[PDB]
Amino acid sequence: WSALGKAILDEMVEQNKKQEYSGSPIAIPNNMTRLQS
Amino acid sequence: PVTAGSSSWVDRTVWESVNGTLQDIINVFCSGDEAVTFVADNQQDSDAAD
Repeated sequence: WSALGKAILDEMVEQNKKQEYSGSPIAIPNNMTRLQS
Repeated sequence: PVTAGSSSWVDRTVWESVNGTLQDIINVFCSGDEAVTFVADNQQDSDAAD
């Protein structure tokens, strides 16, 4: 029962991760520097 | 400024060359107290040159 519950919780937390900020490249780090160009 | 985070610092280069040429230009023509001075080829028309 513990193994099954752990697997279910793992599936749930993984589902919560695949709906995060995924739909985009991880490159081109943002440039939120300042108002001074 | 395509974007705020870019901070697109412009490089004023055309202005630089413009000034570098204009300084020499003025040092060529306007350097002398006078602008030009006519010159003739004979003495019969030299009284009018000056």
